[PDB]
Amino acid sequence: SSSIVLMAGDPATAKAVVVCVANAAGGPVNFVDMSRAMPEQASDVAMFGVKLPRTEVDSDGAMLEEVRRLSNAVCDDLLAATDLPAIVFAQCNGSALALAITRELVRRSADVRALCIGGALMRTVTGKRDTRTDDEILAFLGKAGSTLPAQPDEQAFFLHDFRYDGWLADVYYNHLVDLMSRGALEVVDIPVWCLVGSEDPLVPNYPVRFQDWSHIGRPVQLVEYAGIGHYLLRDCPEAIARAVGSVWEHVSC
Ligand code: NA
Repeated sequence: SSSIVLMAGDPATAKAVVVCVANAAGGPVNFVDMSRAMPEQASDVAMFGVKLPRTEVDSDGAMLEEVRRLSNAVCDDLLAATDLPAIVFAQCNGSALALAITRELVRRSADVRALCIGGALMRTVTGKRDTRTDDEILAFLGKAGSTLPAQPDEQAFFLHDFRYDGWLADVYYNHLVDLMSRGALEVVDIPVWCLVGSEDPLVPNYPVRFQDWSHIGRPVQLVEYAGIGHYLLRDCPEAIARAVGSVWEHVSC
């Protein structure tokens, strides 16, 4: 019934915690390999994965309400589990919920010290809804290098969850763009790391656009993973665990 799951370390002995939001259509399972690397690459950091219930909602307003509910539930469970300094991690579309979680942690005066986002850039314009067909999505994801299920059952579940996560992230970022249009989005004094595979085709012009994360927090740091595409949790999970360890090192004081 908890919104989070302990995947590595032990909060009774750790020096910090990282709470992790999965890529589109993903969940804690997508972090298994990364978690297995944490004791070696990030010894002092315990790791929680966020469960994505994909609560049914009937409007953009209800989706935003759901983002708030889910982020609040994650903060509830995290702070109930640990007082340790916290790093928030997200891959790709999970960035939306990660931002919400980070902002709520800041609102609660929790000891949140960094935001680390893989394979995503800040959105500064109202987005476009996804009207592609299922075959169009699968062709696009295949070209981008995604892993895709072969069983039609798994394909249907994947496409449902992918469409849901894209809707959630579009609604949340559109909300942030609205706030920014009124000067109502406060930058938080939380450093931001943007981790990008140099061959990632979904973050165009990231060497310049990564700095847009400064609408969220500051300072902003870019780290490039040469030879890697968009799927950092699949193709260099040890490197991302190490990235979390490095963040902790940077914010440990
Ligand atoms: Na990935």
